[PDB]
Amino acid sequence: FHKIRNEDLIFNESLGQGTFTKIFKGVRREVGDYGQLHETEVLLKVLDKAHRNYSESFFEAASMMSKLSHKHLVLNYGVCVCGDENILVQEFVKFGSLDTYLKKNKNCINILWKLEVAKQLAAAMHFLEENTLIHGNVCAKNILLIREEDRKTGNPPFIKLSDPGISITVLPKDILQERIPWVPPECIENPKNLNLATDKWSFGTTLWEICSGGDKPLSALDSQRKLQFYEDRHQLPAPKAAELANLINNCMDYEPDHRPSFRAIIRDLNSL
Ligand SMILES: CN1C(=O)c2sccc2N(C)c2nc(Nc3ccc(S(N)(=O)=O)cc3)ncc21
Repeated sequence: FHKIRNEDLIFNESLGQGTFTKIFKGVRREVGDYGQLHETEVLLKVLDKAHRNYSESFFEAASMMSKLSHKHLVLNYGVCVCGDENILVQEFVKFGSLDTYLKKNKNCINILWKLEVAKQLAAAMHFLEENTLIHGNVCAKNILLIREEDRKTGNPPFIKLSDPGISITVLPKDILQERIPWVPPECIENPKNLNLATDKWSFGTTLWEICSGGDKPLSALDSQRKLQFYEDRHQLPAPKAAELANLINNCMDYEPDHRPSFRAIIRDLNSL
């Protein structure tokens, strides 16, 4: 990673939290192209000091995204570890996380918008699959909206997939159960069962989020009931706008070997 000086970073408003992390908007003073000074908006992810033991995992996640370059992957500017702090410095995406955006804009997000955003996420996951890189935490909160749909231009929305945060392979089991149904059944059984097929399951759950106006599947169920949901081999209910329901269910296959490749997922999406 590129090491960024603390003096060059300015923390501003809190933009929420991740697992064991606080997220902030920030400003980075930098020498840009042609040597001109800029103040660039950045996103700052701070690992909680009480959870500093996850430092490695915390950075590994983002490191995984940094070794590949792709239009649908969020950019990492680097890290600030000068001091007790563990700071990750990423690009600031203007319109924030997709789950929030889907909630706030639900009244005017239609089927074509959902299909375009699903195609983009599928394309990003296909890039990862082709590179045999496991994301491990595909969810609508980890999708960021770079630009909104502009029907006057014909411009579609454009999304980027963010880093997965601290790996489910090292997280406490109660946090893993709270993350049902994003975390696949096999990973509840064994978190070290982290595979490429994991991302197909989680992509299905994310599609459900995208089609459900930002609702959280199974949120009414506590941890015991989410566990039982997997034990009883249930599927999520079809969204009211059910045009993606079969794809959601084909991705959320309890048999990981039977989950479709992202090429087949993309061919389905195009067929819709
Ligand atoms: C880089 N990045 C992330 O990795 C993740 S992963 C899960 C959440 C994020 N976050 C917080 C982000 N929010 C943003 N920009 C942004 C813009 C507007 C708003 S809002 N809804 O307050 O107006 C929030 C975040 N830009 C980028 C991110």
